[PDB]
Amino acid sequence: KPLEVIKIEDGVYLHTSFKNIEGYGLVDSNGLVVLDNNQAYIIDTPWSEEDTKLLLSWATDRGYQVMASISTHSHEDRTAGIKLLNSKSIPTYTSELTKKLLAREGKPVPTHYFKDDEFTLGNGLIELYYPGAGHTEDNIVAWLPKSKILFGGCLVRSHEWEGLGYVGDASISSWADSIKNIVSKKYPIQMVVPGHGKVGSSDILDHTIDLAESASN
Repeated sequence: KPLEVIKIEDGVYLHTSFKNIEGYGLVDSNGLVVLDNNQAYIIDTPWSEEDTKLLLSWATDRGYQVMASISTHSHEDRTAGIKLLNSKSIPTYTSELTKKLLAREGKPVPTHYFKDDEFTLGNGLIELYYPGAGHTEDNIVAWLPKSKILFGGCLVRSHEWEGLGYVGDASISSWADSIKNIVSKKYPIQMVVPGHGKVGSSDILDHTIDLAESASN
């Protein structure tokens, strides 16, 4: 079941890839493509090399030049495409921590990484922030100031979920404070895109804090 790419605001597309788990069924994973004229930036690669190449043809068939990708945590749902993008001399970015985790697990690493808790791509198009551990030790978020989209990735949970889900790599203790760190940025959020499931509003944030503060005890 192939990549889907759908418009969700001007110059912002939601890309969704799928995995068929034999005995369970189909799960999905979300990234974004962000356009600035004919320059494209990918937030999270698709979940396979094959879906990443489709995403690459989606962009190049439209006359876009993919300038970069940024992966929001070290796991394969967000990094499967890094080797392929590296093979094509499109710059790949992660936090320094995400880069070091990939290296430790023997995985291809990005060609670029940022050291602070804050980083920007596309001359202000994408603002990246490390709010603290949550779903994973290294999860970051992306704020899109024009469209007022917050890409929360796996650090936020859609309303389809009455539970935080997998927590093996989680800091359950710290996951609520990391969200409150995002709230303190005081972003004018109109939409929140989760790593899995449906797009919602800023409400997705309080909703995740609750699944979190709940699980704390």
